Amino acid sequence: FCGSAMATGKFLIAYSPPGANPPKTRKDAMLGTHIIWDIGLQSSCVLCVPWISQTHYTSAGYVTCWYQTGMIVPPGTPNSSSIMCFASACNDFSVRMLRDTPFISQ
Amino acid sequence: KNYHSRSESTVENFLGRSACVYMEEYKTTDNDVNKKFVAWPINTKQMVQMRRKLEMFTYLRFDMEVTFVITSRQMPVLTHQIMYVPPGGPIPAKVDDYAWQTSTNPSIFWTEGNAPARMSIPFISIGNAYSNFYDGWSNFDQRGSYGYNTLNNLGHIYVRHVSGSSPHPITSTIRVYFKPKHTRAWVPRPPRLCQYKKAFSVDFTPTPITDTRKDINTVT
Amino acid sequence: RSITLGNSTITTQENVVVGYGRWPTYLRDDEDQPTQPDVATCRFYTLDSIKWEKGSVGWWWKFPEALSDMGLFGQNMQYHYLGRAGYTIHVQCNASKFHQGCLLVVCVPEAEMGGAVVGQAFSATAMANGDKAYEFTSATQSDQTKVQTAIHNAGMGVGVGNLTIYPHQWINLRTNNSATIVMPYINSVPMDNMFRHYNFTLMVIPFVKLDYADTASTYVPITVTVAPMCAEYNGLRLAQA
Repeated sequence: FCGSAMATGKFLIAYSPPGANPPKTRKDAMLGTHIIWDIGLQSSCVLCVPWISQTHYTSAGYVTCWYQTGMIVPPGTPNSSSIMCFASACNDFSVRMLRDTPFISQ
Repeated sequence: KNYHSRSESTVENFLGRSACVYMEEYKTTDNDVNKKFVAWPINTKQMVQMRRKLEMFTYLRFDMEVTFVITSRQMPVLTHQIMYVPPGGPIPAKVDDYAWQTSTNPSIFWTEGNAPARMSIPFISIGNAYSNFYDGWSNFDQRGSYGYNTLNNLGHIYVRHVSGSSPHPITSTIRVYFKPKHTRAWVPRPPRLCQYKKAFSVDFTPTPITDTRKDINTVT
Repeated sequence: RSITLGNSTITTQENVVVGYGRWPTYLRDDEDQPTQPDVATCRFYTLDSIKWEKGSVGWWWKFPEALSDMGLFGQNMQYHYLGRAGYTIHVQCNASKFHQGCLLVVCVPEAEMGGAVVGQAFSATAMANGDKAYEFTSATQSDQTKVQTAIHNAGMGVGVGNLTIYPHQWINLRTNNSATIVMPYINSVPMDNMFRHYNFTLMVIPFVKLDYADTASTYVPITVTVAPMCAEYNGLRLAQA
């Protein structure tokens, strides 16, 4: 969370397994795997996600996030904030068989 | 005045007091079979003072004792059948029937001119304590009676005048005294602050918290 | 700092007020009547978030009817007959330092509540109806099919100031912001049907109204998180010869 130093609130970062459908309500989301990320006492939530495979519709996990309390601010503070997101390859990955990129064309 | 210490505030000798709970009359001869005997479901929610004391606890476990004071007015000695029907027993619906002759109903026979009749009912219930308050329903469809369970039920005392072939035209008056013994209490609860409106409900009308004074700074 | 509690969901928070100094515990700690402890029930079933507005009076949730539609716990109530459970309730609100207010988080065991009209009956949908925060109201209630709901007598006729007997924790916004009440199982029968009987009722009562100054958020979100601990049920299989 990159925002004001006076804002507080809660979020429900929810994870759906590969086969599972994305939840359609906050209530549905809460039944699954969920982390209640407190913006007041933390400002970084790290989620190691397993079962990441090539899959060459498709079975894929889903990460959703839901309001739980909303953003609460005291007087003289902006009415907007933002959340940035990062991604990595964790402890180890394994890659097999070279192929050319389908990006930059010859 | 001096300090010292106490031991008059223990639960046992707080709630354990003999107090009148029921008074009724009956006439042996009349045109109403209802009035030829006395019925009395045992409960402690009729005397307002006694009720308020016991309701400062949620669960109570005690074995009571019941003493009867019977007087009679208009020649020879007169005897009284003081029967106790326990929960799920047969109850008489009229004077003289097989329910009086039931041998599973503990029945005192006391004749006048002797020290008062007494017996000590034990702790009946299949629960592990009577519960003053119940926050539930009688069925799981939740359409039944509210705030009533059958595990706090106590029997009935039926009093009749043992008579010959043709009774006298006497009339008697009974008074019942009730006293817990070996009381134990679990979970305390705030005192009542409203006047009772029903003998079984917890119904009330809102009332102010406390009496008012002229000003916050004013104290005399 | 932040003692991250994990069960199967995570709740980050940072005193415990035990109900009467008794922690939830199995009945086995004490054939004909076998029991089946379900150990997968516990996890944080976070309820809906009520808004503490300036003009509000108070709120109550009947247990265990609040968790009647919540996952596995909800399912077991339908399947099984007799069951007993204890609860760890975390009531947390989030507010700044320009907000002033006071709350009384109190767990009241067996609260029978009288009708709005004396000598009338009301339906079960007037006390509980899934997960809803029923609202106490100022003055009297004249709706016949409602509960009395007068805040000053707490809807029981006992006086609201005296509710401090029951295991309670005060959330004064000035200092702390969290209340943890660990309620054990209290009943006069070892285990009971979980539809008929509402074991206890959680009440949150604002004793000082919220004043938020000017151009600040006009509500303080109060979230209730309930984890059923040490839940036991009845066996569903036959005994040996």
